[PDB]
Amino acid sequence: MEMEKEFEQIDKSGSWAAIYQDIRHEASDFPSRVAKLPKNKNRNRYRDVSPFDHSRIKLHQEDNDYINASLIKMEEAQRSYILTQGPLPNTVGHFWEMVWEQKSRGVVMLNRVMEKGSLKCAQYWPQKEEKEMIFEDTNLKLTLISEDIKSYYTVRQLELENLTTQETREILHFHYTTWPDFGVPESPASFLNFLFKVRESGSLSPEHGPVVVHCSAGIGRSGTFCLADTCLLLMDKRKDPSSVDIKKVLLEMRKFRMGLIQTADQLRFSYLAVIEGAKFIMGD
Ligand SMILES: O=C1N[C@@H](c2c(F)cccc2Cl)Nc2ccccc21
Repeated sequence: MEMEKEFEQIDKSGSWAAIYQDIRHEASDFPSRVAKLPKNKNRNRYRDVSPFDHSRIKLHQEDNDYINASLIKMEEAQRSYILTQGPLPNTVGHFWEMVWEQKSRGVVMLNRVMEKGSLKCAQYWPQKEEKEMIFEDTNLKLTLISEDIKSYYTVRQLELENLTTQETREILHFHYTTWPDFGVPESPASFLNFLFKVRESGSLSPEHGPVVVHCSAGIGRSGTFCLADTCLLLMDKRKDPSSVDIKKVLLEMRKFRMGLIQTADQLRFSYLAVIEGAKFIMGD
């Protein structure tokens, strides 16, 4: 069923809450035993948001290999994403260790450091060229190379140096700065513009490690970003683009990380973004 018609049918009936609860009811449930070990309590921002054991990212160290991060592998679309929480004061070094070890080229940030008057994630990147950051626990150095501030997002070049080997790599940080404190954007135009800027950069492409995506918990806005990208790629690839079922793609992604898409308004926004983005993907 063409999703645009399914959309108007749910909207006229006002059943968004009922569709969303059906997804929550059918979603996968797998064990998260490593996340719940007592040694890991200060590595988790939220007690109710954990990575599944089968899909968690492992840090390459013998001490403690744990980070709140999951590998989402979309077999038919041929895309991989790492979804993670906003780093904590004691996990900023783990975060950049993961970026290094997984060979990522991009970090996608969908939140502000402060929202609703509270801290949603650590200030984990340098704000001035001449004041670099050193992470002594993981032996990494991070330098701001340049910034490009626009109305809806900012792009920057970070130089990450492995202090052990003196190798360096250029990481691109894509920061969406205008998602509202409450609800979802009224139009998906600026969110789709942002997604096409990440794509055009090569960060989502198979010659690199998976893109690292985060918000505060790494499930809501983060969920929206990877669902919209995967749905538009499947509409490009298949003979019948109207076969793409957004609810079935979301349940496949929820086999790899719990809770992706946190509200009925985020589900509706995801439909809107895919419907509007398809009017480029189908030749315009
Ligand atoms: O939009 C982009 N801007 C640049 C950029 C910066 F990130 C920071 C400062 C100046 C510039 Cl010029 N970097 C990019 C890399 C790949 C794709 C897109 C972009």
